[PDB]
Amino acid sequence: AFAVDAAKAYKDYLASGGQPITNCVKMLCTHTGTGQAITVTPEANMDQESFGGASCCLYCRCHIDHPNPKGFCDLKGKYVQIPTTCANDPVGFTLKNTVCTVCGMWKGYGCSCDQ
Amino acid sequence: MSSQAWQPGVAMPNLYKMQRMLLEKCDLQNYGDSATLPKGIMMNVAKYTQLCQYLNTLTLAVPYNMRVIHFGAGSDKGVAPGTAVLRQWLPTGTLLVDSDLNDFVSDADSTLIGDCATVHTANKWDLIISDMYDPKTKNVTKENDSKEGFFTYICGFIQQKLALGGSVAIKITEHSWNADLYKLMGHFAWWTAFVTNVNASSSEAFLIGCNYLGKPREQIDGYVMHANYIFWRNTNPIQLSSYSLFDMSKFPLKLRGTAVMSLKEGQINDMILSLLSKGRLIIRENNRVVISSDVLVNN
Ligand SMILES: C[S@@+](CC[C@H](N)C(=O)[O-])C[C@H]1O[C@@H](n2cnc3c(N)ncnc32)[C@H](O)[C@@H]1O
Ligand SMILES: [Cl-]
Ligand SMILES: [Zn+2]
Ligand SMILES: [Zn+2]
Repeated sequence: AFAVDAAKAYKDYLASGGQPITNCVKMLCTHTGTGQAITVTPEANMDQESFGGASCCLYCRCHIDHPNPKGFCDLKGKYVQIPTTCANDPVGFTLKNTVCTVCGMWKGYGCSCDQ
Repeated sequence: MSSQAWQPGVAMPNLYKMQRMLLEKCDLQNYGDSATLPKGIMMNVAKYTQLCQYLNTLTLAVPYNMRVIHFGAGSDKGVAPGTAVLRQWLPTGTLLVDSDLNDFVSDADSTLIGDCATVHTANKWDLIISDMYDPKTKNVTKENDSKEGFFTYICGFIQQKLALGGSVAIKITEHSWNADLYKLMGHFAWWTAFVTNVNASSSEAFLIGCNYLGKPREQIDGYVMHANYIFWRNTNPIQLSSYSLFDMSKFPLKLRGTAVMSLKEGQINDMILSLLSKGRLIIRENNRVVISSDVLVNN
């Protein structure tokens, strides 16, 4: 019944003034991309930065199991688009936010489906 | 300032390859200087980007279901920046395997942890990238002889597991080099030593062999050729530049759809060796990609 919860631990560590996880691999790109959250190639727009997916996954970086059956990772092998305003903590951003299943944009950072 | 500052890097000119220099110490003029990177970009992301930008100018064979293996892909940060650039550069669906002595997280399709000599593959590969480097190799107090170690593995891996028509890019420095690797460059249709503009203050270069032929097209003395490389670096200061990092519109490797054929040794003829030399043919099996790492069991 016991299970380590690193997602809540990282959120509490950030709230107590902890320095965000560093060395996320930022990519060089044109910044004229679609702006979708998780893509097969860097797709950042003018308001985003593109990062290597595995370097932005809390469970990858902490060497712990992913919280789902099959242990599948959404980010490994792909590229995650992070708004430039939040590029200082890519691990925290991908943890706290969700991708829209319709358009593929970050909910609250590009998705305009319910407008 | 100079015209090559707008290029991704500088390749060793042909006239320097034809000399018979003796090995000297490498004394770079712009040594100690550093290039100004774009904000937040790691040195290894910039270095790999300029390497791939230069490989875009060559005649690389790019088949469907391409197979690429990347040695020395881990860093002291626990991540793999070079693998991330390779996966961005290579076509979608390319099978990418990377490896390193130390554990790391990467975007590769599969990762092997351990000494490269423990890595075995059943299949052949279309492209081999190596960033392997031992920092203990830089010892200016002792003579600079040809190094073994992972270079011995790389030479054997190329001759056994590189498909005909495939290419390689192997990182070397002044002290991290191997004579047989230079000699193996003569088994490709074309070869060079490429220095990234972003790391031009270092004796580092990438030995690039383009379109593997499986036979010596030219006899290269490895000891003399490394001396020729150092002589070029000693007399040709390269201005540090990150200009090429700001234009990525033409970065992705072009989908060429190079034909893959499975041929016996006797079937190779001059017409097919011509197709290999032009980057229009890959010769290897198209079976499944299977890899493994040997594990030593002890108490
Ligand atoms: C200069 S680092 C490469 C860093 C990485 N390519 C990047 O993008 O940041 C060289 C790497 O080669 C690895 N290496 C050195 N000797 C090795 C060996 N004999 N077998 C496997 N890996 C080795 C080291 O672990 C080291 O991480
Ligand atoms: Cl020679
Ligand atoms: Zn993960
Ligand atoms: Zn949406």
